[PDB]
Amino acid sequence: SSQIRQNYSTEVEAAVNRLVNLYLRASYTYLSLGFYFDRDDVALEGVCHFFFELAFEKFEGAFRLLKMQNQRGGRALFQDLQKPSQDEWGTTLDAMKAAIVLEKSLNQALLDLHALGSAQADPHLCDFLESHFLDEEVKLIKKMGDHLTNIQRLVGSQAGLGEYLFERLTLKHD
Amino acid sequence: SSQIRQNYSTEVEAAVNRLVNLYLRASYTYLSLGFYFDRDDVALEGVCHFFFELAFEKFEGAFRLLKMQNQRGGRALFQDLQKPSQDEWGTTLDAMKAAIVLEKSLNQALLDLHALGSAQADPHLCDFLESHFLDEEVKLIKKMGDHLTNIQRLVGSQAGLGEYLFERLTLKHD
Amino acid sequence: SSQIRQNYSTEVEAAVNRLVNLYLRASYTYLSLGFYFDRDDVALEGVCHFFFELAFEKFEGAFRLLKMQNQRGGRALFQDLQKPSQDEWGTTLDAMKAAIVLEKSLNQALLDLHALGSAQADPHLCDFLESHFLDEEVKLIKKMGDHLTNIQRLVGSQAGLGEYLFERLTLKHD
Amino acid sequence: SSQIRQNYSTEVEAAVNRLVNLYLRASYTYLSLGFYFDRDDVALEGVCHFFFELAFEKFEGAFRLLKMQNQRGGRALFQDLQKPSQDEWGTTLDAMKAAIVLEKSLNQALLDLHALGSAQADPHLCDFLESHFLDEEVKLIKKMGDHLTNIQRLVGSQAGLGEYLFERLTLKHD
Amino acid sequence: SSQIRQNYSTEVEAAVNRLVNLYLRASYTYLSLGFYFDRDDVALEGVCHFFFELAFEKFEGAFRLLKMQNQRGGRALFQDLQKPSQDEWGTTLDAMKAAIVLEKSLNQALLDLHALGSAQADPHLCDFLESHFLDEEVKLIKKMGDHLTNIQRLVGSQAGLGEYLFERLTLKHD
Amino acid sequence: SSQIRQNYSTEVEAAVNRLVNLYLRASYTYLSLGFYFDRDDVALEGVCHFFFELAFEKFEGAFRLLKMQNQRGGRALFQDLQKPSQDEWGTTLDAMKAAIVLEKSLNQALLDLHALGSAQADPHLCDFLESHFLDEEVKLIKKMGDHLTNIQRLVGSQAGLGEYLFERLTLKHD
Ligand SMILES: [Cl-]
Ligand SMILES: [Cl-]
Ligand SMILES: [Cl-]
Ligand SMILES: [Cl-]
Ligand SMILES: [Cl-]
Ligand SMILES: [Cl-]
Repeated sequence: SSQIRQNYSTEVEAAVNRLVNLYLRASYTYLSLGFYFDRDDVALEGVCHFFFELAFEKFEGAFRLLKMQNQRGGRALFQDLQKPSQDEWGTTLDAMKAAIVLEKSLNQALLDLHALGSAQADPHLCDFLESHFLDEEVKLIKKMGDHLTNIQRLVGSQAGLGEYLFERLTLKHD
Repeated sequence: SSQIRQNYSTEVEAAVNRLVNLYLRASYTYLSLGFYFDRDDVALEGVCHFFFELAFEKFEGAFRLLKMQNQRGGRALFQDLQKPSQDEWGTTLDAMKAAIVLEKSLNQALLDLHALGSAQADPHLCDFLESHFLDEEVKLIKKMGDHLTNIQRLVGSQAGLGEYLFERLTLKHD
Repeated sequence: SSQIRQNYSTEVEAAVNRLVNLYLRASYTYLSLGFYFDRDDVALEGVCHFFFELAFEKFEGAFRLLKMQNQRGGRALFQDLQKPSQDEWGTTLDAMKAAIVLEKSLNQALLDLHALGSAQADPHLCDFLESHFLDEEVKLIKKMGDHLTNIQRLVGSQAGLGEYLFERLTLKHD
Repeated sequence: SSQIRQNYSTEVEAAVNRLVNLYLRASYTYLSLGFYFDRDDVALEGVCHFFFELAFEKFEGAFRLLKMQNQRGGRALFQDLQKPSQDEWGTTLDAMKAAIVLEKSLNQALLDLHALGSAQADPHLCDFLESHFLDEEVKLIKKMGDHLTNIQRLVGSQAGLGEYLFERLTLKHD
Repeated sequence: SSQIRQNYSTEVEAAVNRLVNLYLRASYTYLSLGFYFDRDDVALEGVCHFFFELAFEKFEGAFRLLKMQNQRGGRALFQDLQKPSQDEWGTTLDAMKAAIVLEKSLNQALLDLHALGSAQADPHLCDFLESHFLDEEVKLIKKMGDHLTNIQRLVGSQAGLGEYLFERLTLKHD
Repeated sequence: SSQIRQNYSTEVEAAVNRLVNLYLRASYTYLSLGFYFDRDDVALEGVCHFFFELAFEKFEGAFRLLKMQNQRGGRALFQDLQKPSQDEWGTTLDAMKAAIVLEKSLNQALLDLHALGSAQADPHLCDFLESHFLDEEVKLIKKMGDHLTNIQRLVGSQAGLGEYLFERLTLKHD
């Protein structure tokens, strides 16, 4: 079959294709989050830009997985992409809670693939995830946790005021 | 009569002169809004500057219509300009609600003139409006809608605080 | 009432609002003059540009009066703006004669307001007019008088030739 | 037949080829006008340069139509090009009157093609004409009308003097 | 309901959401085409880069439609995204034939939406498509047709040689 | 009659007008060749650009002849321009064979005019042709002969391959 494939299990090849679908799903979810915060009746520019940056970051992760699939001699297989879980995303707090749930699901999928690679004695796969995915995910989840705490402290008795101030003074706008 | 006029109906010529009056009326309304927010007992610099920019934008639209009237060989005719609807404009929220009502009236006048041009098979007129007016109006109304939503979220129990913060952190001052 | 108003009579406040209307009327008159000289059957670019510059200058005078009204703690009040006295403005000579009549009417209104300020012992008002209006008006009327004399000397037996040459060789075009 | 053609009627394809012939005819007419004003017994450099620029502008319009024909998958077909209507073009006034007649004939051909495209529900064709032809034609006809008025005012009793002055002081020489 | 929506039908709003799904489907198809040509057993870098550029171009079209949806006050609604029609894309000729079929399907969807906008007297929608989509699509389909002709002429008796040469000497690499 | 004409025969004047028609015919032929190679079903960019450059070169020759006609005091007379000999131009080899036939016809017309000028003892005419036409024509015909030989050597058993390679590796594109 493949002229280059070496030490690359069918189990890892399949799991990489599944992980691509999870990252593209996440990218699509962040595209929906971004456009919700762009609505004229939501209108939180910094929140919109935060989620569009994450849509691009998740697409880049999918792209890197697909490049690696070909580098190892596996076959990229694309499946249908389910639409995001919601059409409307509530407050910035609701959205950032949904985002951290989504990132922890990606992080668990990364850890599960690392464990499969470990079991299959596939050190290139394990290094690839460690070098391009695990720390990026830990750093993003820490950032989201920091944002959740600041959003929560700003709710008070004046939720609209707090949501405005967080978008203006923490998030980047423009 | 005219050495240059071609495919330019008397109906469109008249409607263009009426639209100039509507844009000059709008410009005058925004000059009044700007000077109200400059009062020492109102004193919202970013709101003042927002409305002065719109006074200049509406004057530029009138100027472009008048230039086009002459380019087509119609006769610019000026009528009396009514004063604005109010002498005092209330809160930033009141003013931005009046502004969006005014812009939707200009937008409907643009759409009505486009429909007349369509009926008269006047593609230069229809292109002129599409290229210099329709999208500028859609973008401005979207901006005003974004501002209305942010102003509304800041009212809370503390209207003065919200009105200050919106002027400081969204509007341009510096 | 006003937290800042000091030595600012109701008579001056009202007269300033009237003077704003006169300057905006003058600006509108110069916008009409400019577009008449832009017609394809008139086509005197330097004359068109001369009058558009004066439309902007008169608007700036209105703007400065309105800023001063607020600086003194008076209330800017806008009234309807009458359309210009003519729809068609004849020759460059006819137009420049109408312009000098209009400027002498503005100059008399300035002198009348200065005399009211003098009577009311309002030195800020009298200084404001002296510093931003009286000499600008004297200089403009002198310029118009210079232009009238040159236009008149060029009529001769060959009015079209003279009107072309004045526009080409005295007025600014591109 | 064509691998790219989509929504492109045979009626529009044929009309585009006819319009190319009209623009090339116009270009040839302006080449003849330019060389007439270059004669040592006519010798009006600014008039010569005005018409050579229009010869190049009309050729560019033909070129853009031909490029569009291929972009849509139609077949460019060239026909014989008739010589211009005159061998000698009289005065600058005669020439500019012939030019405005020629431009209004091109403008009507543009409007007729736009109406055909409209009837055929061909929005690419209608946009192409609006974006590259209709406003360029309106602006050129306005310019020619401005020039006709200035040429006419300079005839007076001294036609040679006026024709010299217009060439020297309005037209570009280098 | 919407504070900004004006002249924006539910029919157009729905059709825009469907068109977004078609553009995202097309983007996903081009991502699959790109990674197929990146395989070590296909290895045509210029073909890979051609299709990745188109994946980004189709995503940008989806993004612009979604921005416009919000500008008009409609609600962006995302649906499931079907996977591409093939897992393996054959030769460069097979792939470029599939690409032109896909682009003509997008072009027909654009023309159908333009016709709906026309019927609904929605000139902003019709201008938006003309200005950002119709000519981009005509130009891309012309490019693909040019490439199909060059690929076809290179097949000869030596298909591998021709496929190499086209990738090396026409497409951008590295 | 002419104030400048000296040593300029009616025979040369007429022959110059005929030669202008031949150069404009040649320019039109090259415009048709260029647009044929721009077709999506021909698609040879370097061949398209080669022939468009020659269309411009032939127009420049016509322009120089017309300038010279006026410099000598002859009268430029334009005649109808026949359409090119073909609507479709076959292969690059067919087109380059037609081009060399066309250039040798122009070269013979140049040599015939030089011989007339010689017979009429018109050294300015003979120098003009030698300095701006004869060597340009010899150099172009040599270039076309070089191209014909390279095109012919590339036909082999694989005409499509050869036609691609010649366009890619000899002609200017991208
Ligand atoms: Cl789902
Ligand atoms: Cl009123
Ligand atoms: Cl009145
Ligand atoms: Cl004829
Ligand atoms: Cl499917
Ligand atoms: Cl023929």
